[PDB]
Amino acid sequence: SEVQLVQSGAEVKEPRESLKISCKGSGYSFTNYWIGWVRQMPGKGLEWMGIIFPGDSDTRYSPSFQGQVTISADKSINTAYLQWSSLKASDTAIYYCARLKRRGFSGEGYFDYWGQGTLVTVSSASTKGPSVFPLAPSGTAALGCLVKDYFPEPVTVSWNSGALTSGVHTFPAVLQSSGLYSLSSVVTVPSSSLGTQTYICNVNHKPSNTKVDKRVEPK
Amino acid sequence: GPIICAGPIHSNKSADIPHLLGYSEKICQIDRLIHVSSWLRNHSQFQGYVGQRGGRSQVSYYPAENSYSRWSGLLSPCDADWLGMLVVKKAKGSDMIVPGPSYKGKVFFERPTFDGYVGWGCGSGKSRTESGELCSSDSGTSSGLLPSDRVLWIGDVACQPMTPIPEETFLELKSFSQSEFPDICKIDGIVFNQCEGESLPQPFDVAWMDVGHSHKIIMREHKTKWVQESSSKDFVCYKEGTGPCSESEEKTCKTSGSCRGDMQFCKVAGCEHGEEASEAKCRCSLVHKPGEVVVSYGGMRVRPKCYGFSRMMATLEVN
Amino acid sequence: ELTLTQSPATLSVSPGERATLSCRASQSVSSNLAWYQQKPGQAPRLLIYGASTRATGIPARFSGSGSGTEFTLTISSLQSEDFAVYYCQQYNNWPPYTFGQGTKVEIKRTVAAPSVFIFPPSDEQLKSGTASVVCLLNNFYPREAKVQWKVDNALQSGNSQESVTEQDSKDSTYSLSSTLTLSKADYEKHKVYACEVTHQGLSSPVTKSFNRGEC
Ligand SMILES: *[C@@H]1O[C@H](CO)[C@@H](O[C@@H]2O[C@H](CO)[C@@H](O[C@H]3O[C@H](CO)[C@@H](O)[C@H](O)[C@@H]3O)[C@H](O)[C@H]2NC(C)=O)[C@H](O)[C@H]1NC(C)=O
Ligand SMILES: *[C@@H]1O[C@H](CO)[C@@H](O[C@@H]2O[C@H](CO)[C@@H](O)[C@H](O)[C@H]2NC(C)=O)[C@H](O)[C@H]1NC(C)=O
Repeated sequence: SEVQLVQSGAEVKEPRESLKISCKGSGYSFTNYWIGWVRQMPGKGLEWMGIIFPGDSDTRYSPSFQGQVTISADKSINTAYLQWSSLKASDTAIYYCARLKRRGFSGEGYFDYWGQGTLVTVSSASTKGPSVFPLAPSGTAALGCLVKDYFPEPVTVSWNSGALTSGVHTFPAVLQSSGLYSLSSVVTVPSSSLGTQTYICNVNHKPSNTKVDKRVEPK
Repeated sequence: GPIICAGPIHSNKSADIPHLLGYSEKICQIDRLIHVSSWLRNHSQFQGYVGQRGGRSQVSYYPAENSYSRWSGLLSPCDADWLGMLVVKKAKGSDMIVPGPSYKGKVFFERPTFDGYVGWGCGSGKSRTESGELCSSDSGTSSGLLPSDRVLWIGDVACQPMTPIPEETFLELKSFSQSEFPDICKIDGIVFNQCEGESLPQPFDVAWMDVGHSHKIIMREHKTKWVQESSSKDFVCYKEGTGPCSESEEKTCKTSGSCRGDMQFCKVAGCEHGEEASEAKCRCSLVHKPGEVVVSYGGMRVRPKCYGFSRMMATLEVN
Repeated sequence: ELTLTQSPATLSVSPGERATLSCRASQSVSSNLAWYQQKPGQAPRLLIYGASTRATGIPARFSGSGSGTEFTLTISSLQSEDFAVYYCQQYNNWPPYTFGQGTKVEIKRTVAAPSVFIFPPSDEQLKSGTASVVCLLNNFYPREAKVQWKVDNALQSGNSQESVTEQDSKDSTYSLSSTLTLSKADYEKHKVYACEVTHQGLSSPVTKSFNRGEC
């Protein structure tokens, strides 16, 4: 047996809702190692949040998170926990648990095994299918589709029902301040095909069971 | 995936096709199906290109479950033609089209024949009928910037630089083939055994090798062995994201030991890494294939020019 | 009073070369320094602990050196899986577990200028009461680019968002979208919408523009 930390699945919550996420340790003596939690906000680095020693439930928090979160453990089921009484929009991030490995009396240990991470999304929005708008053109030309105001992730975008894949850029969704996602998908095409070739973007949003085919035409 | 170059996104059908002297430059044209495009333009007055977006890796094969197409570095007959190793000749009315492939909508298809390699093209705005016998007008092909699935390569085939054998070895191979297929009369209209009464021509799937003489050696019982020999043609030279190196750059990389390379290139031809004031320099890396194939047949070992399993048309003895 | 400064923020390097990443602590942390690797879409993993001890199962091409304040992670010959983000971490002093801000190791290629396009809002979006103007920078390198929105020459701030692709698998470039969003009413009180792009591949900044309701 090897050390494994398995975290719970992705969460979608509203602001001021409570949330408890979990990290189950296996392959080692659970009571004898600190477990830490690490936050990664979208497109940012790593921030240590706190640690718990499951043997006696002693906890230590970063000053940045002290009083903002609670870390707990249940040694009867080899699970550590991270929880919020009331979420804010700015808690949207990936949260990793990790096991601390201590060697001697000189330092504080390093994180030797990591969970796979739990995505937490905080928005006041409810499930909603996207509006699809043409990015009309405009050697080569560019055209595309603006996939706006959907929730939650993900949408899938194809062009001409998958016949067109090379030269496509589908950008990462951005979570807008409205709590809805937006993205664009663009493709490079010959100018001479503008008017003789049909370009259709197929947008599928499974959480809302919506499919939209949008023909993108010049002018 | 490609040997060097991702699939082309051409912008117009009138762009010229330059002759390139470097090996890696030729490989990049091959990756982009510029060689099949050039064939169509020369022989059918086709305008434009095949392989738009998809490139060589998205070509259609018959049969569709195709072993050697999994190795981007194994050469098809069209590939080898572009490299000057053989000629895919324009089909005549006498060349027989094999049943089996899905010919409808194809703009180019090619098969090995008993004595060579034959291609069938379509002119501008046309594609093949369901039987493959005729070209008919096809509005889907009007742009002249056509996808790779309009190109059909028939057979599971690998071509490679050949070690030539003397005529004496060819004639003993040829006699061994005759003894293994005593019921065949003609293949692709070429006399194989002497016959009087014969069947009509029939689709015939067979293993074969081209050993550089008047016709192929077809084989029932045979053995193959693949060995990676790390010759200079087993490597390509390029810069990341920007395509193949020039002919003189490639020659420097493969003679002086001073270029960047993957591990097998360092191990064989020498490499140098770091540092640089600016700009990435050329890198050479091993082409993805099992190696060079050696065929054991009739008590002989041969390194053929091409080796494959494909469909030809054969007549059988009637008595 | 305890910072970990990683340099450079982005290390552009060619496959097969040696890469050197540095971490400087604002005060000595002895040898209690760890290095983590985060591959795209994956959780971080330990590479080096104790400044120089390679973790179990980590490839031999990774090594760490240093003690006190100046630390190095060296990759002796870069493989394709090594293009990732690397983080250093201090576990000597409280508050422990300070992370560096990360060094992205990316594939080096010649400078490529963006192809720039601007897209006005569609009639269909305008009849929904909002207007999004999209500016596309396609297939450029390096990643650093400046995109500024001008609404009849007035520079815009706060009403725009950028999104960038990952370095492309085949040609090693980036692409970027910038989206300016306005209410329909705000859209209709201005005439000239312009995207201005600065990039090393351009001898001078490039502006793409349109006039509301004209073509
Ligand atoms: C379509 O027609 C093209 C024109 O005939 C033909 O290109 C010719 O290809 C040959 C063989 O590769 C080249 O031959 C010589 O090229 C250099 C000199 O530039 C010599 O050093 C070589 O040793 C070689 O003998 C021709 O240069 C080239 N001609 C032109 C005008 O490009 C294509 O091969 C044809 N397409 C197909 C698929 O066969
Ligand atoms: C067809 O496309 C080719 C390839 O883009 C064009 O050739 C390029 O033309 C531009 C100017 O438009 C030059 O700056 C490039 O150097 C050319 N590249 C090559 C490889 O020749 C060609 O002009 C296009 N044909 C038409 C009629 O527009």
